[PDB]
Parts: sequence; structure tokens; C-alpha cells
Amino acid sequence: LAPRQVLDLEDLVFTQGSHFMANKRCQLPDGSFRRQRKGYEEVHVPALKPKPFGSEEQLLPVEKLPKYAQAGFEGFKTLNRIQSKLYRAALETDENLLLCAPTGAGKTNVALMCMLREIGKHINMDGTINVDDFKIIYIAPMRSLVQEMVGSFGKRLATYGITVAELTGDHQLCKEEISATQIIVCTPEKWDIITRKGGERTYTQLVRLIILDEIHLLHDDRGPVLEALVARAIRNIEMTQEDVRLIGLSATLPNYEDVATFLRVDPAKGLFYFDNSFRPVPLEQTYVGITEKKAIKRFQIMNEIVYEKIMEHAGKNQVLVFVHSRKETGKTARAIRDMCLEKDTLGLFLREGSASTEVLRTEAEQCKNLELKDLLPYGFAIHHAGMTRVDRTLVEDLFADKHIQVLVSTATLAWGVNLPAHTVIIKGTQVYSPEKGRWTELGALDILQMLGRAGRPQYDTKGEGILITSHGELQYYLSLLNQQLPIESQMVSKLPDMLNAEIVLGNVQNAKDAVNWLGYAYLYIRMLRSPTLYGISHDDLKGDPLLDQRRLDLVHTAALMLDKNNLVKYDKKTGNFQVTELGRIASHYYITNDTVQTYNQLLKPTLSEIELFRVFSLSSEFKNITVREEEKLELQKLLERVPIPVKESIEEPSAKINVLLQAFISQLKLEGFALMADMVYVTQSAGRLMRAIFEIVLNRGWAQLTDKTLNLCKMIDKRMWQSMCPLRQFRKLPEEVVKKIEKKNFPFERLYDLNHNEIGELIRMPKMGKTIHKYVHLFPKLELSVHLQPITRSTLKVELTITPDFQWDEKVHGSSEAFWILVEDVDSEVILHHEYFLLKAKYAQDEHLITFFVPVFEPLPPQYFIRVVSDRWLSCETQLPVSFRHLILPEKYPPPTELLDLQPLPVSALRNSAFESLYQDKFPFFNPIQTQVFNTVYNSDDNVFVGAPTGSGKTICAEFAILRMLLQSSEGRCVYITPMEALAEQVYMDWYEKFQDRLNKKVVLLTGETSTDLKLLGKGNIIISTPEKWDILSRRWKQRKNVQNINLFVVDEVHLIGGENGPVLEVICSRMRYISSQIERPIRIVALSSSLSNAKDVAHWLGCSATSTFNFHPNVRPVPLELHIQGFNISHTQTRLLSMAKPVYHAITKHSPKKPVIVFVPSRKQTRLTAIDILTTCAADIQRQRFLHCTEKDLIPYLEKLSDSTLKETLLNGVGYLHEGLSPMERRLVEQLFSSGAIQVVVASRSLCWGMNVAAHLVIIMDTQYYNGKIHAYVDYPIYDVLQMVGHANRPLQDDEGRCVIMCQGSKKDFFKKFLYEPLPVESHLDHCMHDHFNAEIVTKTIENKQDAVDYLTWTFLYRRMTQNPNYYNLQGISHRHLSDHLSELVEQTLSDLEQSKCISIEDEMDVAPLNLGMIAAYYYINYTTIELFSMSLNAKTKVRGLIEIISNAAEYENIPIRHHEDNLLRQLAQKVPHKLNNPKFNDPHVKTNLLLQAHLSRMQLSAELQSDTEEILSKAIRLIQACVDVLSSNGWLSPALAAMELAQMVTQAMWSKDSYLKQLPHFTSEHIKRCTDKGVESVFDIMEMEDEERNALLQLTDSQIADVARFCNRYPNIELSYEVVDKDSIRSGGPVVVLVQLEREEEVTGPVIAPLFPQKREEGWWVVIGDAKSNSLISIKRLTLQQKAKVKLDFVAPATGAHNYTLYFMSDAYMGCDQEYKFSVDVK
Amino acid sequence: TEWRVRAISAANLHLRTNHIYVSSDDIKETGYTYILPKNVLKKFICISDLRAQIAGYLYGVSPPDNPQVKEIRCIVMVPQWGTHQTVHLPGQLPQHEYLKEMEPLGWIHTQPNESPQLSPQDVTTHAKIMADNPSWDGEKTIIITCSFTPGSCTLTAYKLTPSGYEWGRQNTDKGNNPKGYLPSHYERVQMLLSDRFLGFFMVPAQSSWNYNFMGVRHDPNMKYELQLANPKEFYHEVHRPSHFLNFALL
Amino acid sequence: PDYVAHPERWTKYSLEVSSFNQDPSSCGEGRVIFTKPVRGPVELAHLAGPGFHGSRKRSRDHFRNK
Repeated sequence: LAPRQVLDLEDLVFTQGSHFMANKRCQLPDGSFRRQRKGYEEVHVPALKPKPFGSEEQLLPVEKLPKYAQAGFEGFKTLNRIQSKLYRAALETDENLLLCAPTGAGKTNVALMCMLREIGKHINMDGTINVDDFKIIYIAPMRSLVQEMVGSFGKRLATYGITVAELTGDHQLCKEEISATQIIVCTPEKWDIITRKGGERTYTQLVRLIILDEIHLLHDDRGPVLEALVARAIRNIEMTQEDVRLIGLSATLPNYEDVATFLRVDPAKGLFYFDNSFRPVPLEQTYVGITEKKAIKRFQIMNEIVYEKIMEHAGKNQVLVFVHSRKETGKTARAIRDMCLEKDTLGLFLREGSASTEVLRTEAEQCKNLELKDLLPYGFAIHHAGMTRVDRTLVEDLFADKHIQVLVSTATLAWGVNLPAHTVIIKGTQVYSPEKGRWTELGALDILQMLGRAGRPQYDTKGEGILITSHGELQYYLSLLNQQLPIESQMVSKLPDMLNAEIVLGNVQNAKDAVNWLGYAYLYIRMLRSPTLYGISHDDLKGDPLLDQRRLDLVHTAALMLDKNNLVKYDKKTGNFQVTELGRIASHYYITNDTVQTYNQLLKPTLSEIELFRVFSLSSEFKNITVREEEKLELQKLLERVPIPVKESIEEPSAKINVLLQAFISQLKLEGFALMADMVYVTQSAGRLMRAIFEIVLNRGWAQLTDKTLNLCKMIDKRMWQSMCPLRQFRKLPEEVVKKIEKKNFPFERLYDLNHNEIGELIRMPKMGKTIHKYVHLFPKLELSVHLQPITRSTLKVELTITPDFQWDEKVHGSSEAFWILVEDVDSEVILHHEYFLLKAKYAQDEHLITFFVPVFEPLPPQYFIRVVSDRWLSCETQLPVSFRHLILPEKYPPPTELLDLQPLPVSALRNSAFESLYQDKFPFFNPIQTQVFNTVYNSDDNVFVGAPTGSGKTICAEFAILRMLLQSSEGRCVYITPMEALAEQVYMDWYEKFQDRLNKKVVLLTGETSTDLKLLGKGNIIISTPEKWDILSRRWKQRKNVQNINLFVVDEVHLIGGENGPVLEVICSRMRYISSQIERPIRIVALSSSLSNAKDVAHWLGCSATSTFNFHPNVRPVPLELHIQGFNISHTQTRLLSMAKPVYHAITKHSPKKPVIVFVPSRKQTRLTAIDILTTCAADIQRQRFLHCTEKDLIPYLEKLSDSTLKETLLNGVGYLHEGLSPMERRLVEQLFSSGAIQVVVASRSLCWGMNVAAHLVIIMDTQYYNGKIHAYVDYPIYDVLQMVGHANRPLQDDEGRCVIMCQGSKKDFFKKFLYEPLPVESHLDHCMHDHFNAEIVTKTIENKQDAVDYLTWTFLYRRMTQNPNYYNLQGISHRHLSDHLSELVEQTLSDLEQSKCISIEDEMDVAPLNLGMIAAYYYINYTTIELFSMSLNAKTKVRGLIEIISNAAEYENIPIRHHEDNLLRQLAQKVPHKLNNPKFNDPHVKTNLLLQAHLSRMQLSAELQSDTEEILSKAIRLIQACVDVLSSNGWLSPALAAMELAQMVTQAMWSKDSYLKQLPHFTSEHIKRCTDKGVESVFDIMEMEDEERNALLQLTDSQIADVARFCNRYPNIELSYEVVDKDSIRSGGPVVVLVQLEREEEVTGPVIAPLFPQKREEGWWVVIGDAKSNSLISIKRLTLQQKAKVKLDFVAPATGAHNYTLYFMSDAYMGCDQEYKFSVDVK
Repeated sequence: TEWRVRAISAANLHLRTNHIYVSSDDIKETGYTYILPKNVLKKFICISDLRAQIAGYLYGVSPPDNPQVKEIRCIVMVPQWGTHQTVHLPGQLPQHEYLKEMEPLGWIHTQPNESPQLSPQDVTTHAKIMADNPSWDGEKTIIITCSFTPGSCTLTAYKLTPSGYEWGRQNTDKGNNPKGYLPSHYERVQMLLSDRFLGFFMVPAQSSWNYNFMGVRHDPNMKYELQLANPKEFYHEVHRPSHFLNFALL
Repeated sequence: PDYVAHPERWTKYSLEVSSFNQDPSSCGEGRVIFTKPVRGPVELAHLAGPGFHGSRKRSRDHFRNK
């Protein structure tokens, strides 16, 4: 790149810092008489005459102010001059404002007006305000001012319902309280730390206004913080393209135009500058500089000057004195009083006004112990922030009411409370700065603030501000207060830290980006407008007008400094920045680079407490801290008695800071004024320093040092040693009570067992026993249980169950409690795995499950230790040893099949020309995998297993097998099984053209219905199916001959046997093997899978020989895969996604700039969010429309067919996105655009990984996790889904390689490193889901006794895996005894559960037979738990309301997702639905299903996600209701059965029972039904009988409308029922009675039911039922389908004797109002 | 009150683990051979002190191949306090479930100064433990002394002859030179350090092993229960709560 | 230091039978044999397997209409 030079930063650094002055000559004002006193030179300046009012300069009253902004202004009649002039800018415009006003002007009102405008553009009509739609940030220099502003703004805006809170200090991981408030007030560094954390985005998403109060602080040493904040804000504004208003309130100083440019403030429209003449109360300011340097005489002279100045005002005035020390206030007050007493004998009665009056008032309030008792009788009083208690709030009141005559106070009063005084005097001006280590001139900002209180705004006309300081070099205050001190930039000193923060945040990634970022800094503008002061020559400026060379040199120098400390990996050649974890920690914890270098050099895994304290002491934060000789005595005294000995360090500064930290932790007190100050400083630094050290050591993996650092952090936080009683952490307990416990050398663990009486006896205080026993159980405590199972020979899957064991108190514990989970080796020296555990108050007292993988090495360790350590509480940890004594590691897997180097097989290898024609167009040769497999898979006839990485073309091997089958047998039948339905549809679409068209062989895709499946299987050559459909089809394989005789059975993605829905695949494969064993004509099995480690087990299970097993390594893919993994060490998911947002675009630019990209995101909403973020990031760069390769004129025809606005807008810029919400046409259109090459990037949800039929050069996976509502936690992706996503990253024709970037949480990184590069090990989970398949086998008479079940278990893959990996299946040994015992126990346990539910009957403990519940469960393919629940809940009088609740409780709905924030929407819907459920848990799938079902019955319109869930629910609703009908009819309950039939028929039509039957008709509304009702039309039969013209006049009609209505009427059933009772006269008691009923429809219509709202296709099914309505008895039931003609006979036993009355019911499950009912009587003889 | 100087010195105890010398070539080939894992030895040295002896009971099992080799699988730390000459341990032998499979094999202790002979205090302690509990076989238990030398630590092992065992139980003198003490009492066994397997530690539950500072709370008749966890170093905070509490009182 | 005096005595250490696919007719070892672990009045037949045509006005009143 451009040449880079190195410039010494110290050369360009202004050494004086805040004391630097560029004014040089200082022009004094008009009145400048100088009065030398021969001891101290004095300078006097007079009050400036106020500027005369111009034309139309009247003060604007509140009446003229906007009405919505009038509230919050009570107590003020009209605005001030400055406030009035800025009224338009503050309220009528959103222009950025730079206000330069004299101190005390009242800019707070202008800020409040701006806030009022921001609120008023969120009025929300009838609603009071949009409180949660915006946020305002306030930045203030001092925390006292922060609190004052928070209080004032709260008082003002309480009328608007907006809460303003302050978040300043050491807050880390800030709670929701910041989300609750709208105006946040904090210090610049506090906001800088929050922004550095990387969680600022979720906060500032709604931020639209930031106020930079006292922005004239830029000259000070804290100026670089403000510069960085402003530059970051401007850069974010430009990137996100969201307008955020910046308003800076500044003092009247030169170079204000540079600041206005720096703030993006228009000089004509936003700059408002008012000279000191505009001050509301002009002041006569006098400056006193002491000439004499005699330190002893210095204080005497200063006190004499204060006294003589005070005596001038006498008592008819009010004098305010400011000091800069807590103890110096009383010293000054007493010294002044004593010298007034002794010098000239000046009595204090002069101060007291009108003699004794109001003296009683202060005398009454004189009863205080804060030394006010000594001064309150007189006019004197004190006011300090520290150690004042409530005396502060009373001295303020006394002085405010013009009673205190002389008040001496600290500078904190100037910010905290606004109490003006007639004259103010400032003494000393020196402040001890611990970071400087000496006495330094105090900040100009504080002096300005405390001098701006001269003169009451209402009771005074003149002001007198006297400033006492040294005569030497300290008269620059003239330049400050006389609008003569220019603002300079100090960013050169802290440039490396600011650059490192930006690099960590990702705002800059290269020297070019850093140079662009430097442009927004105030330093760049200052260099432009004043090159000479910063060392820039005029020739360089003219030859480089933008100072590009200077900026690049600065960037290069800072990059070199950062790289030297190993913070940023920076290569000079390309000028690119790489973020190191050390740099990330340094940026997050605001520690300098020198401190980071010291820590990196010193920290070792073997450090002890002594060395740890020494390393902390060697921090660069305390470099200036020295050891004062006066405090050396107390330092030595403390040095002798310390708990942690100090290594050497007799009197070095390191020893000083070390013993100071130890004395602070031990809550010791010290007698040195300076000593306590630097102790406070080192404590405040020590917090962050120790936190950063803990983070560093934790990331490095060291264990002992990690524990020691965490303990030290917690001890510093709690100010107590670990050896102390843990109950001290509760501040409520008395100190002496805990001291008594500590005196007894008694372990805290034993205190749990004792009761309150025993505790009181032991502590010897029976009264306090109850409180101690309450606080004991409040202490956090967890119980750990571990389930260990080995995955491979080198990894273990650990499931840690965490059960909280303490009472939760919101006052003590708070909203949440944090824990660290650490797993360590035997020596407890290496942290093999660590993660952050967050315990929430809502989910407290509930078991939490954590799953993680840990490695095991060749020397098998005896045990591992799992530690859960509280992040906050001391002495709160639990350690659980995980023993490996009984661990049996899995057998080492055999090497993968070698890829033979064979010349590729030409497509002409297929002897048949017709078969050649399929592929001769696609390619001339097969890939090496297909060439190697071809001989076995085509010429041979034996079973073959093919394991290859995704994208290797295993489907071609399947087609080879199919082609062999077709060649050998013309009518051969093949079955193809794919676990995913999307894959099945894709394969069907692909093979339809290949076989159905070119080869004229029938290809069918199996559907839900069994009859249609049977027809397709009968007439289908190639059958495409999912495991569940083929399972329900093949369960009765002994009856359907078509299932028995299939030539070929192909299983695709057999590696999904491990994942969810795997057991169904395992069962169907085992059943196919069993059938092949029986049928005597072998069914060839071809299994296609990913690279499997234990391919031998699968091949043995499926009968594939060793020669025919082809297990290839993952590195065999035709397109090599380049995989990169990135770890983000952020626990919070939303913050992690926000941090991942930009690295997505960076990876897109880096890896595949000009080639298609696919991005996988967890959720549907995140898809659109990520698409918009990518577009904004690309548009922020100059590229803008870079992802669109075709003209927009080409795009408009495609965009026309689209409906989603956001999708169309994104596609117009070259980025698309996909999710389930999009219509299938929309998804197909987007995929077509992506494939054609029009758009380069598409964003897809994780659930679409299988569905998509497109390939990309780059694939980016985001966060590899998704929220789970049921367990209220985040569960990572299954490894199979990750593999499927990776498989998309290959384009064999046009890509030489495929790149994939995986972004995930840091802990997950190791798991992906292990599993992705190596063959996948798959285990079985059939043991957990054994019940349903056992029940089906028992029903089908396959399992006739208990031994037959243990025989059936042998065919399964589970039996194969039990021998290889026993510990995974809770098996001890692999001996025949162990295996037989385990299998017998498993089968007995399953059969006992089956019998408990009355599904089966066990006779003589051996024989098993099915029962009605098991029979119906097998028939309807329903979990046995669901049918058990139906049997239990259903009674003889359940109504539809009960039926809906019972249905929604089915186990089929347990997997319905509970997405984030759905609880509010479901709760709102709960009111709308008719039948409200009592005690609803909204994080419960069953409640959600009930609500959605009720909404669907009520035809309510709701969100797209809820509609998608409703479709899934309605998928199974029909089978569930039919099962309920069969259950009810089994017991004989008539009314519940009819209610369930009506529930089915009204779920089909999506209406309630009370709704009129006309709701079924399409294009009918409430008024349409109302018109028909008035006429008399009540049933769908009436309109059919009604004349065309007559019915057309009744309602409004269109051609399409009336056509659809007529089409529905033709489909409406017109069946007629005629019944006959055989031998009515001759009926014998107990003898059978045959009732013959014949029904035939005259319409003879064909086609599926017309159910618009119901998603799937329904065939009408009827229920001929005979019962007695009088006794509510269901005598018999017969289900049938009409098929345009039927003849159904049902029989029953005649009960008792005599005449009986029966009611023949005819019901439907599709329509409403077509149900018929007949009554007949029979006689019994 | 030189505990601060001693703690500063003991902080740099990991360095000695870089080199370890084991006595050999003096042992008769007949008899058992004992194998010690390296990790437990390193941890034991790290948690020790230069001037105060510490001790830990040894539990082990012979490998299935041959019974002439003893593999020390565990080291048990018990509430103890030691001077520069001897270690005081509770009368109760450690008892825990994991110790059921492993037989006792003796004990291991450190000493400040390397000595050519075996300490008569060690002989007396071993003989008295043998007499008190018969679980310790006369020939299957060994004393492993890990003496501290400038730079490194020198391991060596000893066993008691029947004459030495007879003398030790009746020996009452605790001086450097007791009555009737001769080198025929002890014998040298062969010991090898091996990193081919890993051992573990068992430490007292509800307390810690070290009682040198809170010595008044140590009684020879005290009872304890073991737990599976690595021990803490000699100057760990929990081992000296009085130092932390008294400073707060200051 | 005896190690330096007599290095030969001391030794420096760095210190860092089943049967698958069973059927009811089976025999021999490896056959998994089950051993005890010693830890509807109404018949459902179907179980266990087996525009504007303006049609004439119906007789009606045999329907539910409720």
C-alpha cells in the first residue's frame, strides 16, 4: 500500500494535558486594573453589560410553547433569552445542536425541550406515549451531576410516564432496568465501556437522541473518550443510515466551529454562540495568585485572603466557599472562624442577620454530630459528599432559605444541588490525583461549574467569583473564563487504545478503514485547521490536503504498538488487522496495552497467591503511584501483619499497592489522607484488573490460577476473605452475630443440618437462631447429577443435571444468578471444558440439563472433576467427581475404504441405450466414487452399503440399483425411503422426469391416507416414501402381498438413524430384513449414508458383505471442502447474533466475493433481520449494489409476482431470503433467481436445509443453536443438520473448491472440530421408543409371547450397537449373561408399561395378547401414552369443550414449537377464544394447541407463525378425534361419541356447533347469513332447492363466487338412508338381531371434500350408529365410506325382553347438517 | 512467625518437579517392585513444605500379569501435623469405598534434609501402625521418603525387617538416636516412577488435610471421612484461617 | 547431594459369542433366552383388519338441525 512512516507519539503528545494552553497572549477585558499586594497579585474584571434586547426578542412564554411540551415545565412562566432563542432549534427541528453558553445559563431547559420534542413525535394518539419505542442517552462529566439530572428529569417527565435512571459505575452485564428506562445518564467512560462490551446494539436499537453535556471537556485528558464516542456514533449513523440527533452543550471557548464541524452541526442552522454578556447574572470576577512559594506561609496567606474577602460582604450577603477535600471543609470553616475571632476581634454577630432572629432555627437544628454543632450556632456550616449522612440534605435546606451565611463545601455540591449564592470563592485549586501520583491543577470543567453559581438568578443583580491559586503559571484561568482558551485534541496520547477498541468492535478491519475512521475524530479536524501546533508543516499539508500520509502514519504506528503487545496481528504488506483474544479482553476491560503486556509476560499456570498479588501490583495503571515517606511507618506496620506475604518488595510501589489491596479486602482503616485516596483508586482499578486476569487465565485453560483469580475477584467485590463466614455476604445480619460464629471454629457446611433451636444453642443466642436458619437456606447451593456415555474412543457425552437447592429471594439473589461450569482432569490443572450457566428467578427451583462433550486421552484418567462455581458468591461451589472406573470405551473403528484410482466409467458402461440416454446429457463420466461402486451396485445382486459425504452423488448409485432392477425385471417394484419429507418431494420431482417420462415407468409418492397409499403401491414401480408412511403401510405386511414382494428397498441417509425420528427408520429397516428372511425371495437392500465410522455395524445389520461395503472418508468429496470455524465468547444469544451480524459480510467479502452464498440462520425473523443487516452493511461500504448481477429492468417481472414488500426490496438490492412463511411459489421464484445468478446471497432458516434445491460456493452457518420454549433454553443443532448445511457448499461443474464458515459460541467450537472432519458415529435410540413398535408387533401377532419380543429385539440395530458400545446404552458388560439380562429387563419393563395402560394382556407371565386400547393405537398410529390418556380422561358425559382439551393433551402435540415472545400473543388470544382454560401455562405446547384449535374453530385471523402451527395441529387433529370416537364407542357412551363425531365434522369445516350451517359455503359473511336467516334459509339444502334467479337475488353474487358456491352444493352429500330390521316379529332374548341399512347417494359426485380452511385433503367417512338416547348407550357402531353406493349391516344382542326403543344415527366427519337420525322399535320374545 | 518466609520459599516448589532422582541399584532383586505414577508425586511435592514433613497413605493393586509388581493407584491425605523430624497422624486408618479394591502399601512422607539412613521416628511410626492395624502386612508395606535437596528431590523406599518391626513397637524414645537402633532393622526396596498410568488423591471431607497451623484442633483419636478430590497446597487460605481473621481484627 | 557424588546409584526422572437375527426355532450358545429380571362391551369391526344441479327437494325433517 502507501508508504508508512513511524512517528513518536510522545513527541506529538501535549505533556501538560488539561493544563496546556494555546491562547498565548491573553487580552484582558475592558476593566483590568491589577492590584499587587506584594504577597499575591490580584486581577479584577468587571461584570459585562447585558446585551440589549433586539427587535422581536421577547421571552417566549409556556403558552406559546407546544401544548404537549407544556407539561414538564411547571414552575416557569417564560423561557430565558438563551432558552427562547433555541426554542425553535430544540423543538421545531431535529438539527444537531452545538450550544455555547456561559456557565449557569440553563442549558438543561434546552436539553429538556429536545427530549420533549423526541417524546412528542411518539404521541401515539389516544395512547399517552410510545414509552418503549425510543430511548435517549445523556452523558455528563460527574456522577453527582448524573444523579442531579436524573432526579430533575424524573420530576419533570413524571407527567409523561417516562422513567429516567442512571447506570454509572462498575456495572457489568447490565440488567433489564436499562431497557425499562428511556433516558440514561452516565459518565463518558462508563458509556465507552458499555459500547466496548459489544452489547450496545441491543440497547441503542431504539436510541435516537444523545446529549453530550459539557463537551468542552475535549481539551482534558478524558477528551479522547468523548472523541471516540462521537466518532463511533457518527460512523454508526452512516452505516445503519438511521438519523440520531447529537446535541452538545459547551462552554464559550474558541475553536467552537471546529467542534460544530466535529458534531456534524450546520454552522448556519445549529451553531448558537452567546458571549459572557448573555450571562443571566453578570459577575465581577477577581483572581488571586499567590506569588510566594513558601509552603508553610502558603496556607496562612490563602486563609488571610479568604478571610479578608469574606469580611467585605459582612452579613448582608451570602458567601459560598468551595474546597476540594472532605476534611478541608471543616478545617477552612474553623480556621476562618478562629482568625475572625483573633484578628481584629471581628465578632460573628456581623454574619448573623438582625441579631438573634433565625439563630434559634439553626440552634434547634444544631443537634448533630457531624461537626456542624461547632459551626451551626454561627453563620458557618459545612457540606461534603463523603461522611455527611443526612446532614447534607438539611444544610442544603438551611442555606437555601437564606439562613446559613458562610457555607464551605466540596465541589460535589456544585453538581448535586442547585443552590445559588451571591458570591463564590474557590480556595487552593489543587487536587490530589491518585493516577498522577502527585498534586495537579484541577479540571477546568469543575472550576467552571462551581463558578457558575455566582449570584442568585432571582434575588441578586451582581456576582463575585474569587479564584485563589498560585501566581506562577496558573493565571491561564483568565483565558478559560474570558472565552480565550481554545479547545485542543489529546487523542494522540490514547490513540492505540481507541484504535484497538475499534478493531475489536469490528468497525475497522484494515489500515484504510482506520484512516477513514480517523477522519471523524476531532484530532483530524484540529490538524487540518492548525497543522503547526501538532507538528505538521505547511508544505506537507499543502502537498497532502486530506493529511492521508499523516493519518496513515498514525494508524501504522498504533498498529505496530498493538502488535508488539500481541493485541492485534497486523501484517505490513496488506495492512489487515486480526483480533486476538488478549486484545478483545483488553478492549472489554479498559486496561492499557502496557498492563496487558505485563500480564502476558508474568502469568504462568503455576502462580500462587503471593505471585498473583505481585502480578496485580505490577500493573501499569499504578505506575505513577509512589511510596510517600510520611506513610512509610504505617506501610511497614501493615507489611509485618498480612495474610498473603509480599514477595520481597520492601518499600517499592508494588509493595504499597499490594498491602493497600490486602488492607482494603480485610476492611481495614488507615490514618493517611493521601493513603486512603490511592487505596480507593487501586480498589476501583483492581475490580476490572482482576476480572480481566480471570478472563485471560480462563481462556488459556489453566485451572488452579482460574480458581484463585475468581476467588480474588469475589473477595474484592465482597470485601471479605474466603476464610470468613459466608454469611457476611448477607449485609442484613449483625456483624457481632457472624463474629460469634467465626469465633467457633465450625464448618459452614455442617450448619445446614441444624434446626433453628440447635443453631441458637450453638451460637449461644437463641433469639437469632430463626434469622440465621433463614439466611442459611437463602445461600445459593446446587446439586449435581451426571449421566456419562461415551460417543467415540476419544470423546464422552456428559449430561449434567443441575438442581437448585436453595430458597430464592428477589431482594438477595435478584433477577438471576450466574454460575461457571468447569470440568477438569485428574490433577485439576487443565480446564477441558467450561461454560457460563445463568439461573433465572422465573425458572428457579426447576432442574436444568446441560450437555457437553469432553475428550479422553490414551492413558485413561481415573476420574474427571466437574465444578460449578458461583460468579458472585464467595464459598459457593459444588464439585462432582466423574469416575471412569467402570467405563468401557468403544472399539476403535476400522479404516475407511480406500478410493481406488480408476479411469472414470463412461456413461456408455450401461449396456442399454435407453439407460444411457438418462445421463449422456448430464455428464460423460461418473465421479470416482460412482465408478468404484458401479460394478457391485449394478452387475452384482447382493446388498450394498454406500457411505460418502453429502454431494458425492449417492443418488446415482441408487439409480444404478433401480436400473438393474428394471433391466432384470420389467415389472419390478422398488421402494425409496428418505427420513425427511422435503427430501422425498425433491427426489420424487427429480425422478419423475427421469423414469416416468423417459423410461415410462410409474413413479408415485406416498401420502398420508392408507387406501391411496395401497393403490399407489399396487400401481407404482418406484415408491418414494418417508419412514412413518411406510411404517403404517408395512405394519400389516402379513396381509398385503404388495409389501412382501418388492425387488429393491433403498434407504437414503441411513445415518439419520441416530437422530430424532431414527427409531422409525430402524424399525422399518429391521422389518424389511425380517420379511426378506421369511418371503424366501430376497429383498435387495441398498443403504446410502454419510461417512460412517462404524459402517461395519450397519453393514452387518443390513446384511451387506465386507466386499460390498463402501465406507469412504469425508476427504473423498469430488469438490474439496475448506471449513473454517469462528468462536464468539458471548453467552447471551441475541448479543451473539448482533456481534455475528458484520462478520457474515466480512466472510462473504473475504472468501466468495463474486460467487453465490447461502447463510443459515436459526429463526424465521432472524432471516429477514440478517438480510437487512447485510444490505445495510454493503450499502455502508461504497459497493452498495454489489450482490445484484442483473439489471433491475430484468428483475421487475419477477418482483411483480412476489407479495412480500421486504423480500422485494431486498431482492432489488441483490439479496434474497427464505423461510416457511414464504409461499412455495415465492420460494421457487427466489431459488430460480439464485440459481440463474441474478442474486448472489440468500438467507435461509435452519429448517430449510433439507428443503432447498440449490447449491452455493460459500455456506455460512450462524450460531448453530435455536431457542426451545418447552425447556426454556437454547439447544444446539443436531450434527446431521450441520452436515446437511455443509453439503450445500459444493458446485462440481463450476467450483474448484467449496468453502464453509461456521459461527458458533466458543465452547461449541471443539465439537465441530472433532465431528465435521471425521466419519460420523451413529448410535440407536430405539430403547426409549420401544413401546409403540412392540404394541404394533403384538397387534399384528408377530410377538405372541414374551420370548418372541426378545427375539424381535435381535434384528434391530440397537442389538448390534449394544455389544460394540455398551456404556452408551447403560450396559455393564458385553458378555452373553449381561446382554441377555439387559434385553430381558428391557422387554419386561416395556411390556409392564404396556399392560398398565390396558393395551395388552399378559397371561402366565409369558403370553401376550392385544386389547382394544392397543388395537386402536396401532390402527391410528398413535402413541400409547395418548391412548391411555384418552381412556382415563374420557367419561360418560364429556362435552365438546372437554373433548378439545383432551385432544390438545395428546402426546403428538408435545413437539409443537414455543418460539420467543409467543407468550404475550397467546395470552392476548386466550381472552378472544370462547372456552377459556383455567391456570394456563403459556410455555406449554398443550395450552398453545388448545388455544390455536379454538381460534381455528372460531375462524380468527392471527400471525403467520401461528397459522403454520395451526396447519401442523390440524394435520393430526382428525386422526386424534377418530381415535377418541373409537374409544368412546368402545365403552358404549352414546352422547360423547356423537359429540366427538360433531367435533370432527366441525374441525373439518372450521366452525363451532352453534354457528349456522351456512358458514361452510364459500364467500359467505355474517351479513350474508343474516340475509338468508331473515328469508328463512337455514340449511345448505335450501339453497340447492332454491331457484337460480331466486337465490341469486337473495345475496350479492359474482361469476366466480356463484360458480364456487354451486360447485360446493354439488359436492354436498344427498345420501338417503333406508333401514331394515331382519325378523322383527321373531326376536329371541339374548339372540342376535341383524339390522340391515342400505344407503346410496343420487348425486354420484366424485372428488375430495371441499374444505377450504382445512389444509390437507379429506375423504368423507360416515358412522352408522345404533343406540338408545334414553339410556345413553351405544349399542353398536359401523364406520364406512360411501363410494356412491353401500350396503352395511350391523348386529347386536337383544337385551332382556319386551319392547325396546332404539335410535339409528347417521353421522359424517366432513360436513355439518347432513347427519341423519331415525327411530325404530323392536320387540323381544 | 517465620511462616511468611517459609510460604514465600514454598511458593517456588514446582521447579523442583522438573528433576527427580530415584535411588536404585542397591536393592535386592528378590521381593516386590513398587511403581509410582508421576502426577501424584508431582502434586504431593507441590503441596508439601520445606521445613514441615507431610505424609500420605499409599493404596495400590498388583497388575493382573504378575504379582511381583505393585502399582500405587492412590494417595490418601489425612488430618495431620508434622515437625521437621516426624509426622503426627490420626490413629484411624483411611476407610472408603474406592479403597476396598486397593490394598494398603505403606506411606510416603517428605523430609527437609536427605539422610543416608532411615529415620528411627519413621521406623517407630511404621511399626506402631503395623501393630495397631493388622491390615498392613509386614512385607507388603513400604516407607517412601521424598527428601528435599538443593535443586531436586530424591525419592527412596524402605521396608521393615521382622527385627525392625519388633524393635519399633517397643521403642518409646523419640530422639534422633534411640536405644538399640541398628541398620539391620530396615531394608531397601526397588521403586520406579512411571507415567504410563495415573493415580488420584483422597482428602478429608468437611475439612482439609493440613493441621499445622490449627494444631490445637488435632487429636490422635479424631475420626474423618474421605472424599475424592485433589488436595490443597500447604499454605492455602483454608489451612490458616487465623492469619486472615486476626489481620481483620487489626 | 549423593546424586552428584554417586550418579550410578540414582536415576534421573523428568517428571514432565452372540447370535443375531433370532427366530423362535433356534438353539446353541449365543441364543438370547428371556428370563424374568427378578427386579369393551362394544365390538369395533374395522379393528384387526377386514353447477347448481337443482336436485329434487328432500323429504327432510329426518336430520339433526340442532
